[PDB]
Amino acid sequence: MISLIAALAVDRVIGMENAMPWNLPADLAWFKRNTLNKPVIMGRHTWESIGRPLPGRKNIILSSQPGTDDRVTWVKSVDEAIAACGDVPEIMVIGGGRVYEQFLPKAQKLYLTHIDAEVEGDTHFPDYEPDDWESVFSEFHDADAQNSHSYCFEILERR
Ligand SMILES: NC(=O)c1ccc[n+]([C@@H]2O[C@H](COP(=O)([O-])OP(=O)(O)OC[C@H]3O[C@@H](n4cnc5c(N)ncnc54)[C@H](OP(=O)(O)O)[C@@H]3O)[C@@H](O)[C@H]2O)c1
Ligand SMILES: Nc1nc(=O)c2nc(CNc3ccc(C(=O)N[C@@H](CCC(=O)O)C(=O)O)cc3)cnc2[nH]1
Ligand SMILES: [Mn+2]
Ligand SMILES: [Mn+2]
Ligand SMILES: [Mn+2]
Repeated sequence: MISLIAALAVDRVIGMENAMPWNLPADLAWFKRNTLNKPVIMGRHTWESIGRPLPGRKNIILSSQPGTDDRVTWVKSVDEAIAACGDVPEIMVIGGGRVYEQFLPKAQKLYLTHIDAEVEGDTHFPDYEPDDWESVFSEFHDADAQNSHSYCFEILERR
């Protein structure tokens, strides 16, 4: 099973200048809980944005050019990325925009955080047909001293 996980601001913005400008510790905690002990697939730009391997996860990087760091696994195509994960129950695709576009048609589950924040971005989550997805979990949270925006955790499963 392939799943995508992402945090979306207003208008499906996911990034600006290869960064995420907001800071929501509760969402990063949700990301860690849902990805720990699973393989994570990311594109090269997202690898450079994170800046280090994510501990406790098999890190697989998509790039057309040779890898430059043997602490992670480098692959050259979508099919190779999936194969490098082996026989696991759930593969997590962690972005960015171009990678999400390629894996969306193959995904059975979306873990989405909807952040009530307006930011001027250059990267968006793919348009996804709402009729194809059933919401099986949603949990709203108001802003607090640690999290400066309200946010909604949602899990969607392909119908
Ligand atoms: N809010 C969120 O949830 C979230 C999550 C992830 C990322 N982001 C943000 O998203 C932005 C990065 O997204 P992005 O769309 O620019 O880039 P990306 O999807 O991270 O990376 C694209 C790169 O991945 C490689 N790639 C992708 N598909 C490939 C394929 N089929 N075969 C081989 N290589 C492939 C290419 O690398 P080469 O050029 O080396 O071939 C391509 O240039 C940043 O702003 C980041 O902060 C946000
Ligand atoms: N829900 C969600 N939120 C995000 O912010 C997110 N970000 C990315 C891409 N960017 C990043 C940037 C940093 C870390 C990171 O350092 N995560 C730590 C959290 C611990 C911490 O730094 O507070 C990790 O161990 O996973 C992960 C992804 C991909 N999927 C996401 N999914
Ligand atoms: Mn091929
Ligand atoms: Mn197999
Ligand atoms: Mn806000």
